[PDB]
Amino acid sequence: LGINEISSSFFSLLLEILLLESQASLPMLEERVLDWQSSPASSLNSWFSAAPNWAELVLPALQYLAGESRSFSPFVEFKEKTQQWKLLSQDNEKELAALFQLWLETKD
Amino acid sequence: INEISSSFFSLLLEILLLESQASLPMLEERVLDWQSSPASSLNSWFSAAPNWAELVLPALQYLAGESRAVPSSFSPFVEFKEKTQQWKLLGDNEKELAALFQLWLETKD
Ligand code: NA
Repeated sequence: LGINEISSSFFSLLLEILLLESQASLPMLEERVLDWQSSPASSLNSWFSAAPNWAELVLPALQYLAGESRSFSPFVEFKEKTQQWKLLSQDNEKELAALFQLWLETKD
Repeated sequence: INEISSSFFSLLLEILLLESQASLPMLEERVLDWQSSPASSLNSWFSAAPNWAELVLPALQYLAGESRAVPSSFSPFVEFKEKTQQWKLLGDNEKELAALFQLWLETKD
């Protein structure tokens, strides 16, 4: 997320961090999101107001993106042996945006 | 990493930050290639105009202070040097730029 802090959805934001890291732990993704949400410009994201604390939603977003919610195709996987999240965003943003809204409607 | 920016104004200033200096046709070619990317239409403000590259000059002239629809405490974000024909930034303004962008949208026509 170099240019700026603006992404099409929370889901695309996560997958954009993962494309750059290639692999990443949960604690690292959490810290990246926390730093990201503290930046004044991030509230310019149209979906930023959909939750009060985005860092805390990193795990449940990843699990949904992994297909652990309940034919969807997984965007990420977690490997227990390495404790790393991996990609399995570009051109999928429209789908991710739709899936994000669905998750927001269905999660709580 | 994606073609998403908070406003057309922030998109223009981000292209200037990298580049550091740029000509009008350079900026116009960059915006043309941007708007032709699929990802670009994801910008919430993309549809506020049908052709963004054709608005690069008036946008820059707005951000340069060459337009009267600006607040009293308006400090210009860019300048154009005629001797060089290059646009440059003037040395965390995104929220202000978003608001200024809407001001421009509302007042330009
Ligand atoms: Na962006």
